[PDB]
Amino acid sequence: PKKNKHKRKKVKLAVLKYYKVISRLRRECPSDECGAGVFMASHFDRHYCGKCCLTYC
Amino acid sequence: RSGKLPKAFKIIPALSNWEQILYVTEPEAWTAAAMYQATRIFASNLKERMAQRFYNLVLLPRVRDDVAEYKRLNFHLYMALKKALFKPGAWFKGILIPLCESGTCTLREAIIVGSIITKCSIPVLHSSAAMLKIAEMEYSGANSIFLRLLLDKKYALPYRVLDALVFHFLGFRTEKRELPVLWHQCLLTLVQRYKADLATDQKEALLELLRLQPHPQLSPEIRRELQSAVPR
Amino acid sequence: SSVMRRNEQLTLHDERFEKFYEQYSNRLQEVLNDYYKWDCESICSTYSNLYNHPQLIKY
Amino acid sequence: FTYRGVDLDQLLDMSYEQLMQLYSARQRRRLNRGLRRKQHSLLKRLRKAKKEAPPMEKPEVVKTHLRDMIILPEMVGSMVGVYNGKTFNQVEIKPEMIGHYLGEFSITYKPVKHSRFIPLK
RNA sequence: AGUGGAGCCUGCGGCUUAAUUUGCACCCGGCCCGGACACGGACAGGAUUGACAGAUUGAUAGCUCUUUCUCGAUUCCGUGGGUGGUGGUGCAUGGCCGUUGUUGGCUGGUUAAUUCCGAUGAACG
Ligand SMILES: [Zn+2]
Repeated sequence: PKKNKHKRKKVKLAVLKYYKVISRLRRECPSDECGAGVFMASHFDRHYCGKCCLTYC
Repeated sequence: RSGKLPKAFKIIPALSNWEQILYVTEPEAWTAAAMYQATRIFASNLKERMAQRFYNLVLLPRVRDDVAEYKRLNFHLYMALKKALFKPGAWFKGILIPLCESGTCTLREAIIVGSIITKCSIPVLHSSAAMLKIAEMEYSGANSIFLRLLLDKKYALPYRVLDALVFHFLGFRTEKRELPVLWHQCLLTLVQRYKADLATDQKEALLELLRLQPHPQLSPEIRRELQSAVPR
Repeated sequence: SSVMRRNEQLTLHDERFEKFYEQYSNRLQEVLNDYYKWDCESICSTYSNLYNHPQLIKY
Repeated sequence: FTYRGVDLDQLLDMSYEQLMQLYSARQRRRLNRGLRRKQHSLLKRLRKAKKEAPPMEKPEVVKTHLRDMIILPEMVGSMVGVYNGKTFNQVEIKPEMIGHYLGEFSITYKPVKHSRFIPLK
């Protein structure tokens, strides 16, 4: 039952999925500190901002 | 003791009037794990300057009077100080240097935060700033420990920093007061790491320093390392 | 500062120190509402000593 | 089955406050002194276990350390596992179990299961 | 007068036990952390930090198990019979206590009450 430390999933080129060719494939955080680059996590039911932690469903 | 923190406590990094919020939270009455979590949230998602203000106001007097009380550092306090080290610039300008001109730093706090220095890799530019701002200030029994350990970091030393350090050693010409074996240990680490970056005038300068300030045990090592140094 | 200086051999970087010495809400109400039988010695009696004997050469 | 001349259906329909007189003095004093947060917590967990069960067979097993629950008629039919210090014992709450503590049904100790010289010369 | 007999309680042994701690110390489960030095690996194509929600769990929890958002050099992987340091421990060692007379000198609430809390010096031998 030894506690193994968590290891981050090193995904190849995490940046290369929010754009085309131009536009934003993910929407933008509408907050004050967040926007114009703070991209929106889109899980299968829900939406996440990684800085200010807004909960959008 | 344990369990999830309230979500009203994790919004203080984004909260404006932080001073009254922390004051009504009574900073002197915290426990160790709560302070560790506070340093975590104020060193992870926070900026530089108000995190530095946090380091000045709360963390430094608490660690100071705690090691005054118990002559050791608590486990959660050590983790909190490491998490404060996770942001380099705020920690240097908020914890290390304020304790440096505090003047009342003891040997135990110095060796504890020097061990904390040695346990993590720091940026070279912040280390050079630390060496400049510690060489510009007066000598005690505590700042030399950071001199010795941050020379033991063995980074690419800027040469203005070297001029400042040798200018401090110029500051020690004719004083009679017996500086300890740790002084010669700092000189030993300096001549062990940066003997290849010294010009000739530095060589005879430390030679006449050796003549004026002798040591029955480590000074032959200083003569050996000065005489066996490859010029830059 | 000082007066005895480099004089030779390739200063790499330019040693920025000017930032060190001279340095010295709907979500609020939202989270406010969110607030409220054998051993090693006995088994030796099991082993026999009468099966695989080498053939004996007599005198 | 009946308990003090009362059947289980209206026992579930009886109140919390006048069920108290049907029990013994220890249980009545405990019900006087209130139940704590873990008590209603495991009550909600066993209710959730009963709710998500298919209606033909018994629900899933809910396990706990908490040995000082009094078995109430709400819990009749539940699948409860109680820690006896080392392991969990899984037991079905019968209607006959209606007064006792849960900790009576997982014993924390094991039963104790425990040549003369004759002269030859 | 007893004890040694009987029932019950207790102490050492011994036996059972995960433990039946010992001349809360014990047991069963869950957290948290845990060197530098050297050399070889990964690292801006990205090292690594933080995290809502759901779950495992006896319970919750980015301290873990899912799904991605963000912090970016504040780095993290392996091998050493090489040291070791928030270690424990004695000696020499500098400062500092205590140790081997005499005469003076009220905003506030609160109670039976100059009640309670609360702000608020000198010489002589
Ligand atoms: Zn945002």
